[PDB]
This record gives sequence, C-alpha cells and structure tokens, in this order.
Amino acid sequence: HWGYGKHNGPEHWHKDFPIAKGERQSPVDIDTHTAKYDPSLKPLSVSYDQATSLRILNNGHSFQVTFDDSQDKAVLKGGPLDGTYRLLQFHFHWGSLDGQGSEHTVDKKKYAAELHLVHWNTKYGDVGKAVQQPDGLAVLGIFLKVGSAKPGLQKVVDVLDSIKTEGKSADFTNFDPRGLLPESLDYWTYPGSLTTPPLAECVTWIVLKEPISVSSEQVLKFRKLNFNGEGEPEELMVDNWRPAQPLKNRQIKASFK
Ligand SMILES: C[C@@]12CCC[C@H]1[C@@H]1CC=C3C[C@@H](OS(N)(=O)=O)CC[C@]3(C)[C@H]1CC2
Ligand SMILES: [Zn+2]
Repeated sequence: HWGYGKHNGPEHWHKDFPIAKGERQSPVDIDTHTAKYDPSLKPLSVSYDQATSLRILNNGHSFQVTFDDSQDKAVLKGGPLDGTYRLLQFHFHWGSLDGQGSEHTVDKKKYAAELHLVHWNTKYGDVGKAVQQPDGLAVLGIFLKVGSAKPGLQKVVDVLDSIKTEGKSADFTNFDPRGLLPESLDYWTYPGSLTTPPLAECVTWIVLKEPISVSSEQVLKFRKLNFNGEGEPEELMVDNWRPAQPLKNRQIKASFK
C-alpha cells in the first residue's frame, strides 16, 4: 500500500506506522558545522573479503542485492559500534533528475543517489529480532554524484533490465561490494531509523563524507526500473527517497576534523 507517490508517499506513512513522527527518525540533514568531531570514535572496520552475494531483487520500492548472512563473512565493526554486524543487503535511493535522490543531505545539499549497506548485530541472532532493538542495525550510507563511471557498479547496472518490475529477481553471485566504496572511511554517525516502513528506530547510521561518482548512463539505468508489477500501468521507479526528518534531541558526531 505505501509508496512514494502523492497519495501513499512519506507524508502518509505515519497513518500505518505512527513511529514516523518518533524521536529518532531518518534520514536527517547533516549540518557539517554543528556536527561534533569526536576523537573517541574508532576507524570503521569494513571486512567484505568473504562476502557472498546471492540474488538481486526488485521489491517495488528499490532494488537490492542480498548476501548470505548465515555466517560472519561480510561484517562491519568498530567506528561507533559495539560488536559485529553482518551485511544482509545493499540497495539505493535515487531521483528523477541528478539534483535529488539522496535521503541524507549535507548542509541541505541533495545528491543524485544514496547507497545503503544494511547490517544487523549478531548478538540478536536474526535481522527480525535486531529490528526490535535500538542498536540492532548499522546502515553504511554512501552518496552518489554524477560524473565519471564507477566500474564496480557496472555488473549491477547491466542486470537491471532482467528485474524491471516488482518481485522480479535474478541470480547475482560473486558481486564484490568493495567496488562501491570511496577512498576515505571518514564518517558522520547518529542514532536513527529505517527510512522505509516499518520505520523502526533500530539503526546506528554511518554516513561517509566522500561520495562516489557514477556516470549519467549508470543512473539512467536505475531510472528505467518500474515501481509497478508486471502488466500494471508503467510508473518509473524514481524519487524513492524519504526527505530529511526532524533531528530533535540528537547529536551528529564526525570521525574527522
Ligand atoms: C524484512 C524487514 C522485517 C525484518 C527485517 C526488516 C528489513 C530490515 C531492513 C530494511 C532496510 C530498509 O531500508 S533503509 N533505507 O532503512 O536501509 C528497508 C526495509 C528493510 C528491508 C526492512 C523491511 C522489513
Ligand atoms: Zn535505504
């Protein structure tokens, strides 16, 4: 029922998911001058060498690449985190045009897209239990700007024609998510939420300062995806981003000066 349209979009979500108006909702605007450098924050540890991608899926709100999370093969640790978080999936948010698409903003700047790598805390055993905990999930967010192509993204772009409509999936083995990361792991962090229903307040957000560049041809392929199923009136999967929510009583911390 929920989506990104006039009648079912973000301004409507609170009716089915009242936590939409909660105290720690995501995304937020990152005010770079107000974020506090925290010299106590550790470097982020990203261990993706043994990642096992399984499937690529059009879920009617995004596309996602799913990983084997039945063992500690692709894990996030350190940074603001206590313990070990397993990579479950990555997905994107993007715009109809390059001047919007990101969920987080930086001094009100919107990027063309935002990559989310979703991880869950192994101490809760499964992602369904982790989403019920305030420290259940860690989402690594990476901004996309349009310029030079990202070679590590092309394997993803080239299969999107095979998952055009909602629920369509394909084999997507041997994909290396290290090819989507920028040089720097400098980050901002704050306590927040899932940015789609059920909007659970279970996420430690880690948003990298350095964007990756993708080409216009790569993001154009995102914009050919459809929100609709098969045989239903064609609606381009574009503008699948929630806007910035109130920061309320939260501090954004920077890992860098
Ligand atoms: C399947 C599930 C119930 C148990 C685990 C839940 C997952 C956990 C994480 C996310 C990531 C979120 O996107 S975002 N933008 O916040 O990273 C979209 C929603 C989704 C897929 C939940 C949907 C409902
Ligand atoms: Zn997301």
